[PDB]
Amino acid sequence: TSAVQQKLAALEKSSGGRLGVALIDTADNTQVLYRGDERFPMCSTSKVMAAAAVLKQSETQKQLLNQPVEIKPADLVNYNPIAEKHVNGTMTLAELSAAALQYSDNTAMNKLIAQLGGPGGVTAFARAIGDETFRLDRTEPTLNTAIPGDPRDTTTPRAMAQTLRQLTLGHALGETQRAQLVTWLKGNATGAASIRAGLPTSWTVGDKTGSGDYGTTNDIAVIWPQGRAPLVLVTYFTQPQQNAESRRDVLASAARIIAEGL
Repeated sequence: TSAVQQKLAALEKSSGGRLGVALIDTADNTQVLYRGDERFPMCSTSKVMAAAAVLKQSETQKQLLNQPVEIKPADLVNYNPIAEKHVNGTMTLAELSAAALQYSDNTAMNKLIAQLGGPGGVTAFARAIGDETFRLDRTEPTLNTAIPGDPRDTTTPRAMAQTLRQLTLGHALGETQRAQLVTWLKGNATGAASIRAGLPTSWTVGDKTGSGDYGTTNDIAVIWPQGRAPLVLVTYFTQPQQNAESRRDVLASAARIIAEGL
C-alpha cells in the first residue's frame, strides 16, 4: 500500500466513515485509487452526467439549450433554490443545467432527466461514452437515499474519474459542449468547503458536490494546476448512521493528501 494510500486510510479511520478516492494525473495517465472499485451513492454528483447528456443531445438539436421548460408547482421537490424563482414561468435548458450544476437544484435535475426520457436516458449516455458502472435509477429526491449496500444511483470512484476526464478534458462531448460543461463546473457555487478547500489556492477547479443521507458527502473535480498537466479527482464519502452530519472536511483533507502526494 502506497504512501498516499496510507494517509487516505488514516483519514478514513479518523472519520468513522467510508472514503473513496480516484485521481487521474493526465501528465502520465497515472492513477491513485482508494476504494476505487467500491460503489458509493452519487447524490448530486450525478447531475454532471445528466447535464452532459443534454449537452450531447444539443450536438444534433443545435438550439436545444435555448428551449423553454415550464416550472410548475408540482415539479418542485426538496431543494429548488433556482427553480423556485421561476415557478409558473419557464427556464431554458441552459438555465436548468446551470442551476443543477452550480446550485445543485433538484427540480432542475428532474427537468434534465425528463428531457432525456427518464433516468434510463442518463444511464444510457454513460454507457454510450464507455462508462459501464454509473447507474441512475431514480429521480430527485429519492436518488439521494444513499442506503448502505443499495446499488441504485451509485458509481465507483474509478469510473466517475474516467468519465469526468472524458467529458471535460477529453472529447466525449462536442467542442462547444465540452467548453460549456467546463465553464459550468468552474462556476460551481457549492464547492468552497470540499475539494477546493484542500488544494493550492492557485489551482483552477471545476467541481460538482453531492450530499445525501448517511452523511454522504461527495465532490468530483477537474483541476488545472500552474504549468502542470490537469488532474481529475473524485472523492466520495458516506457514513454508518442514516442521520449523520455532512463531512465536507473529509473531502478537503483527501484533496490535500492527494495534492501533497504528487
